[PDB]
Amino acid sequence: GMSNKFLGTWKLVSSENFDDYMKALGVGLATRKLGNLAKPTVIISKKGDIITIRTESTFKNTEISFKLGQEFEETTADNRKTKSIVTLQRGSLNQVQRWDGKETTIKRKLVNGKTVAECKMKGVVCTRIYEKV
Ligand SMILES: CCCCCCCCCCCCCCCC(=O)O
Ligand SMILES: [Cl-]
Ligand SMILES: [Mg+2]
Ligand SMILES: [Mg+2]
Repeated sequence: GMSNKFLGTWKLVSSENFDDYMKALGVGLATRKLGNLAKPTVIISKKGDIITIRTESTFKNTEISFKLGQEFEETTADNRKTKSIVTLQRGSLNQVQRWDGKETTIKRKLVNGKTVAECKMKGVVCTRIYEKV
C-alpha cells in the first residue's frame, strides 16, 4: 500500500537537530562528528511485497528489507541491533526500532515531492529533508 512516490533515490538536503538525536541514541562524540558531516543517499525500492531502504554514505552504509507490519532484525548505522517494524499510517512510512528496552521512531512522509524524515528519541525530534534525484 506504500505510495510509489516513495520509490527512488533521495539525497539529504537538510538536517535539523541530528546531533541531539544521535546523542540521545548514545552515539559518541567522534561518531557524531562524522554523522553530522555525512550527506547520505537513501534508495527505496520494492520487489513484490518486500521493500528495501538502503542508505549510502562515505562513513556508513545500511540496508533493510521488510514487509509492512512484520518485525525484522535490523543493524543501524551506529551498530545498534534492533527489532524493527515499518508501517503505513496516513501515507507516512513509520519505522520503529526497539533495543535494550529503548525505542526510536523514524517517520518518512512526502511533502511537496520531498521526503521528510522525522526522527524521535526520548522527546528529541530531528528533521531531515531529502530531495529526489
Ligand atoms: C548514515 C548516516 C549516519 C552516519 C552514522 C552516524 C550515527 C547514526 C545515527 C543513527 C542512524 C540515523 C538514521 C537517520 C534517518 C535518515 O535520515 O534516514
Ligand atoms: Cl557522505
Ligand atoms: Mg537540540
Ligand atoms: Mg544541539
